[PDB]
Amino acid sequence: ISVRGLAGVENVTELKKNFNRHLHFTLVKDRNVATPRDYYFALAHTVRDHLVGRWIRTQQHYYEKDPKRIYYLSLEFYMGRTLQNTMVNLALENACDEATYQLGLDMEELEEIEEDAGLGNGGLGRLAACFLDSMATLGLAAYGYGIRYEFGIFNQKICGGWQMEEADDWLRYGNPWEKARPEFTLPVHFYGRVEHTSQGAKWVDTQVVLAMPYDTPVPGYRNNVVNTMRLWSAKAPNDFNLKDFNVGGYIQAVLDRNLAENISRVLYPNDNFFEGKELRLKQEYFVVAATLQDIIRRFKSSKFGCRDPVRTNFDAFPDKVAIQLNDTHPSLAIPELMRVLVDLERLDWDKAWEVTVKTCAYTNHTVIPEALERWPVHLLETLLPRHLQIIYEINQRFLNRVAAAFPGDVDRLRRMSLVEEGAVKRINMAHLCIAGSHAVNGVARIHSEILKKTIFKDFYELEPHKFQNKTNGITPRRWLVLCNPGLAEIIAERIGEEYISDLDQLRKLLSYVDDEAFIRDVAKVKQENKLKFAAYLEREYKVHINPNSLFDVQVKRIHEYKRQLLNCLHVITLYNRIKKEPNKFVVPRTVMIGGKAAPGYHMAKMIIKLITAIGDVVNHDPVVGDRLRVIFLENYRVSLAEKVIPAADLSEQISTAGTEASGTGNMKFMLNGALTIGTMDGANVEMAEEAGEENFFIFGMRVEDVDRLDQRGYNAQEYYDRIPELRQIIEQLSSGFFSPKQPDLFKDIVNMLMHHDRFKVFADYEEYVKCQERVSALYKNPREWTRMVIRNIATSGKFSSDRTIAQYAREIWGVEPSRQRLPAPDEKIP
Amino acid sequence: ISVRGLAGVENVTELKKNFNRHLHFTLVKDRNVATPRDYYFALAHTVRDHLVGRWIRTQQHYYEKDPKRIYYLSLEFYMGRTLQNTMVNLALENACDEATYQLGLDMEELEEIEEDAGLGNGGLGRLAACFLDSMATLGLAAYGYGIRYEFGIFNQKICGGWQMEEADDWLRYGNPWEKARPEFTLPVHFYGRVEHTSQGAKWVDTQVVLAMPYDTPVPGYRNNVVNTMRLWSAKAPNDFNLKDFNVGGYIQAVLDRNLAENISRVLYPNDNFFEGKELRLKQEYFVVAATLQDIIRRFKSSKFGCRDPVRTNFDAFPDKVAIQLNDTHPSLAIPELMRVLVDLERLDWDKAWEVTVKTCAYTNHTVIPEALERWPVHLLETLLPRHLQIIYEINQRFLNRVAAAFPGDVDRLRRMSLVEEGAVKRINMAHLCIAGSHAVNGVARIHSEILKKTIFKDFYELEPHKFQNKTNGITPRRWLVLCNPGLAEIIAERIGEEYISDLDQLRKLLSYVDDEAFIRDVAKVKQENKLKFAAYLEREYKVHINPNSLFDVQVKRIHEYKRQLLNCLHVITLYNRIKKEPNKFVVPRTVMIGGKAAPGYHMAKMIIKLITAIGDVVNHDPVVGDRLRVIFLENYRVSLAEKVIPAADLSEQISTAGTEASGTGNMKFMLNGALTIGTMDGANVEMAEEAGEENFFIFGMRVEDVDRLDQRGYNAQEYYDRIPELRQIIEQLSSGFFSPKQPDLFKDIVNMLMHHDRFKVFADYEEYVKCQERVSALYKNPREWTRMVIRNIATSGKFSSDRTIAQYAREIWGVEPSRQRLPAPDEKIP
Ligand SMILES: O=C1N[C@@]2(O[C@H](CO)[C@@H](O)[C@H](O)[C@H]2O)C(=O)N1O
Ligand SMILES: O=C1N[C@@]2(O[C@H](CO)[C@@H](O)[C@H](O)[C@H]2O)C(=O)N1O
Ligand SMILES: *Cc1c(COP(=O)(O)O)cnc(C)c1O
Ligand SMILES: *Cc1c(COP(=O)(O)O)cnc(C)c1O
Repeated sequence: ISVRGLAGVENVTELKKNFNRHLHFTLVKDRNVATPRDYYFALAHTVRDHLVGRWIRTQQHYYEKDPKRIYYLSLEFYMGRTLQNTMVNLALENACDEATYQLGLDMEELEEIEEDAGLGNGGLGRLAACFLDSMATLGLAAYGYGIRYEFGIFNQKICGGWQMEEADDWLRYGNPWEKARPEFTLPVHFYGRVEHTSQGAKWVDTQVVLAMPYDTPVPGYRNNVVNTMRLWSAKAPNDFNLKDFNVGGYIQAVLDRNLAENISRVLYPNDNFFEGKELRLKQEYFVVAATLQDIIRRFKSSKFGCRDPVRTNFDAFPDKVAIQLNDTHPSLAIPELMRVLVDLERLDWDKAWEVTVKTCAYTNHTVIPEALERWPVHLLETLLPRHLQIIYEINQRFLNRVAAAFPGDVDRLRRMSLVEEGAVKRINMAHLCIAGSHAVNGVARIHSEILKKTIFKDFYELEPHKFQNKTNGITPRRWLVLCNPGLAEIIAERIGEEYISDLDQLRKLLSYVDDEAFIRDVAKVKQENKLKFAAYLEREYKVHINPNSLFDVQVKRIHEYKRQLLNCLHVITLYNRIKKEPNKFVVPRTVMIGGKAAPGYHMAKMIIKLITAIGDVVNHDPVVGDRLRVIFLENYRVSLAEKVIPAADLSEQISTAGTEASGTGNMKFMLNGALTIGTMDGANVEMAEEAGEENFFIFGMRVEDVDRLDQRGYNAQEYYDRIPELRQIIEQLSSGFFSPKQPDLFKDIVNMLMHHDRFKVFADYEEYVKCQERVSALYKNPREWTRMVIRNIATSGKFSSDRTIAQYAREIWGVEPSRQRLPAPDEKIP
Repeated sequence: ISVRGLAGVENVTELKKNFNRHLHFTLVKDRNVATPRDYYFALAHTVRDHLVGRWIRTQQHYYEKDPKRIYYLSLEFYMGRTLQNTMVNLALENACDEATYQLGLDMEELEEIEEDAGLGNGGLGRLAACFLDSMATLGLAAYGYGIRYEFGIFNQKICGGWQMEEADDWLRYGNPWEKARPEFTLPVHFYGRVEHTSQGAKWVDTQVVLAMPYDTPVPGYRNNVVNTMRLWSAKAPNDFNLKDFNVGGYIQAVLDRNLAENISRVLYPNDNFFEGKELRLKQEYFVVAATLQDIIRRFKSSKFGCRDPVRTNFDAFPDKVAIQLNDTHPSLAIPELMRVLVDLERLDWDKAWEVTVKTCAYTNHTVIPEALERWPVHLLETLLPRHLQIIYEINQRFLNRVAAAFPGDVDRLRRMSLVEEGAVKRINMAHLCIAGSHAVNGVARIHSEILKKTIFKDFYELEPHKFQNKTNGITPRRWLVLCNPGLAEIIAERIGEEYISDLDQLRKLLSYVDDEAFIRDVAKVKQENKLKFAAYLEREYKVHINPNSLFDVQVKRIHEYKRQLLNCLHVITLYNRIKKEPNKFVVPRTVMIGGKAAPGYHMAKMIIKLITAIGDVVNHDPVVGDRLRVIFLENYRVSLAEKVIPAADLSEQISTAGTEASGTGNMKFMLNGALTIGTMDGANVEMAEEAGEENFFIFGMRVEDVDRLDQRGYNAQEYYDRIPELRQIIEQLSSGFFSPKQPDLFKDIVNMLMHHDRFKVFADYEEYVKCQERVSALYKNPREWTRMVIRNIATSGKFSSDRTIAQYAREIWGVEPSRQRLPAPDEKIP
């Protein structure tokens, strides 16, 4: 059937009875009233059963051996569905497929019922998920720590061409994967004030919110290792949240508990944008405060909570603990770690600081200013008074270090301050992370360099040793084996299976680049993938597409810097050219654009309306026929990504050079047999460098060109004046060609494009369509297109998160990865 | 060990492995980190396993045979713990005891970990629970329908002698008994307006709240029948509760979902008191609207949703459905049933009314005015506009019936109206229930008569056939076998086990009234029970009592009509007499008073402070010694009741004649070997009538005496003037003898007692202490005290809820009870 494992005689039989056990005893249903949803759950529970055994021994193991522990703090974990992934990592896919078949059910139909764990916005959240999978696969004693939002990223609905947001009640029917651990609930404080008494400061008169942990298992790939992802939930204490007496109402007191519990209610839907709301800050401290207590508790036990030097010496803390900050969201972990060490454990400042810096590491994910976290002091002042005092003290000492290194450099001092003066004083979380971490890293080579040359230049001059790079990657398991079993099979037919946990081995495929059979096969799976997607489209969304056309897709969050608008201009151009010479042949294309716009991002929501507007015109023009279709992919999410990417021919990664930190969707497309048209931005540079620029469609300004243009000054009018095709499009928008009933509907877009384009869309227009012509040319030559594909796929190895994690492990955490199978799952009950 | 069933070889082995299965796979724990709470859950899950098989066949059975269905609507279901009760009804107690013993655990210690299902205030809620157990035991196709509050009755804490309320988070660690059924979620409407168009009225522009059902199994006693208790939970729709666009904030929209979900958040803590809050009304319509849709759906399927006359003829509705209204809380079911039938199904008014009246039955639970539900019209007008129109129409037609029966009786007309004029117009829910039901019943003979003679006299004259009586009862399973296995064993040793489901058989114990062995045994278990309780007291609450003294206990909600105050006066009297003649012998007593006071009931909270105040003085007077102890039983609840009642010697049921509808605690004490001192009120009358007045300690005014006194006019001063002992107590309170630091602390109590005692406490004082002397006299003669006990126990049979339910079944529902064992639980998987 494929290499989804063995469909053993004994195990298929075993699976079936357990499926029935759960349908009866767990779901309390009988075959006569069970619905597909019930069947999905019976299975989920049956599969979940197979990894609890391993989960328990893994955790027990780490307790015995006591290795250095890795704590990945992130406010986002974009997990997606987990049924299939679990079957794959446990080599259960074929057995389950067989068993469910014998039970008369279609496993695939059941998998579609699982809701997505959308506790993330996009790239940042998904990276965290891929990392977790890789850390488990590499045998690291790692724990993912986050917030268990009851409402993840909103579900996107397109009404009249507009995006409509609606709550994502992913827990409505329950989550068979998590395990509530109410017995490990911890308290978290807010507000209050600071008392300075005799021997130390005291954080007093605080409001308490409880943090209840929920554990979700993270299985490594076929190595019997199952790590843990701990998500915190906010719960109100039953005392003060009722006990603070003297009139108000008993009923009201109980109803008001949903005020402390609102902390973990919903994820903020912003991608690459900072919103200074109190609720957000509360979420940030919540996950940090709770997690740290859990980290220290585990440390106090270790082998110190037995003997060792005997005396809670936190000197070995950094030798046993490593906490990675996914962006600045969990930045409060630094001043919080100090608070505990200094205020509670009573360590001297300097000893505490040394420990803190040695255990903390920060990862930066963007360079755009509006995404940078700068919290107003009055907020920190009210909500976390002691933390503010600690930050000021950290700042004081840090600046003193600077002054001593650059005597007289007074401007440098204000520039590096963690505190920003002005309208309102703010705290620059990024400066905080750099100062309190022993390593700061970028997510792509170019991005990392930009940090050193630009944004954090002063910091780099002060401590050049801190700065590193760790190019992002993706998991070959979910992003290849899971979503594209067809391609994975033919690859395995030639080079084996060892590449799933050693993607570098894909290079061996280079020697089949001229293989007639392979070329035919690679081309076959892609054709099958396009047919399956074209079907899914009519199934769930309804209104036909042509599977023979070039599948041109751009899927990622909607942003001005991602330039979906640039993609739009090309589409309209294609349309106009066809309308000019109707009977001229052109390579058919189905351009698919999908992504979510943050609710408050007006421009982004305007662009979505534009895309659908274009499709309304283009898709109903009889002269165009099936040569050009414009489709907006609704509710783009992980599960949807697993469907389009494998069916894509052309991957669009066209951000303005220097704005996309790295990108990961690009990597997903490269590994699944799609060719990339893009700019020298983020990881695109390393991808082309890996596959050879001849096998990539690069175009547009490089970073330097962008800067040159900024010195000069960007004037869009020039481009409007010198390019008729471009002018023609702008006037079409301006006159309502795409919005008849509302002629001025797109005035904001035009106005912006002509007068305030921060991302110079026009500057890359010419080189973009020219480049687009080159890909159409190559598509006309199937054999050569496929050979170029084989060059990309065979060379994507470097982009596996296993590589990235191995680097973090060695160069930052100080731990050695291991592909050693944990001693089976075997029963055991001590 | 006892008759808690057989500890079979095969089953104890089977139990143990399943216990382990759950500890591992369900709880995801290993023996090395498992805590008592974990062990309790492993067991709970293991036990729950044994009744899902029976649960499924029971429900399937009712689907095949299609009998008349009984729907018990109540806003309260005071369930308590359910582990032990389930073991008892399934004959699993000894096997589980053995198995857990072999696993090295103390079952009793684990049972104490289970949280109480406190979804009730007191008597009314507990009755519902006992009924459910009896309906299952009698093989009725009955369903308990209610609200799944996430916060039940508050947990009571005594701080400085005062009651402190704190949220009862009973779901904190989960509820292993319930089964969420999100797939059966129903919509419920609120607000909106009424459109009258061509063919009918339409309820429009309503706000929607979803109702999610949760099923809890209700096992009959050893008959393999497992009925269902369906509790609704409020859930917000994800559309409009987000989709009603045009600014407000996406985050705020999501946080605001906890506004529609507040409906099922908390139970109103009022007992015998009406609070006209909108939230309460919302809870009432919520449970009614959801339940009815479920009732009709089930009906539409029946055997009509196949063939029959073919044409949704609701003529057979009453032959297939019976809905019992537990008090007026679910009264909206009447106008709602009409709404559906008339508005949606399109039946003519008269046909709809005939059906409604024929399927609805109302049970009244109190006669005090402040407990009567009278909803302001402006509230119904805003929240349920169509229902108001229906009520007015029901009223119109009803009054027309009255006018026709009593021509010219204009005062009768305004008296019987469902609508009450005055300050604000109100709707008398009680009048509504009488008019729309085919039967109205009281809960005790005297209470039922009072309804006919007083409160509902006019209604009785109009339709004398509607009025009946159904004396309350309690379940012998939980209230005897479960809480007093010792007494149950010795009874079974002589007369067998058939009495557990046929309590009348207890009469056979009369012939052992002179049996020397029995007398010794009955006396022995009571001594063991008192020793166990005296221990529990020092264990969990700490501060000693004497197990040789008379256990004088009064446990029930705190009310002015229950007269805990009268009990207080006696206690102080005993104290004063001892202080007068220290070296005179008196029968030692431990008087225990416990109960919860509604948060807003100032007087009730004042009485609690008084009780503790008395104990502070009495319990620390060296001259008193161990002859007199005053203890306030904290957080009285079902689980606590199961501990005190079996250890009680004297049961206090001293309400003012005519105020306690029936009472059930009284019955609990009678069946557990305690003697009763009380007034001729509620079921007390029937109890003494059953055991013979010579075996009861009756005292005080009868109902007639109370009325005579009211004609005359009640003046407390008289009693104050003629009784020195009484005067002495009042002046002690007035001068701060019991409240040194705050001398005027009890001025409200004294003031009330002297000037506004609605329950004439003073009027029964003399006869009460005199009577109390008689019980002390009898306690001095162990042999005779025990013989009188045997007379009570042997004669309590009539007070089993099996008797009550059998009467409801035959005289109201039109169904025949059956003690037929359902065809085993045996596997089966069709
Ligand atoms: O704030 C960010 N930064 C992002 O991080 C991702 C993972 O590092 C990068 O691949 C992406 O290029 C960057 O924009 C991202 O997707 N979001 O939301
Ligand atoms: O409103 C009432 N009515 C009550 O109903 C119980 C069950 O019918 C009766 O036994 C009790 O006497 C009556 O007060 C009760 O306990 N509450 O709260
Ligand atoms: C991988 C992924 C992303 C990131 O895409 P980029 O192209 O790097 O912005 C965002 N959303 C989903 C659902 C993804 O799977
Ligand atoms: C039985 C019971 C009641 C009712 O007691 P009465 O004496 O009838 O008022 C109230 N609370 C609990 C916990 C009970 O078990």
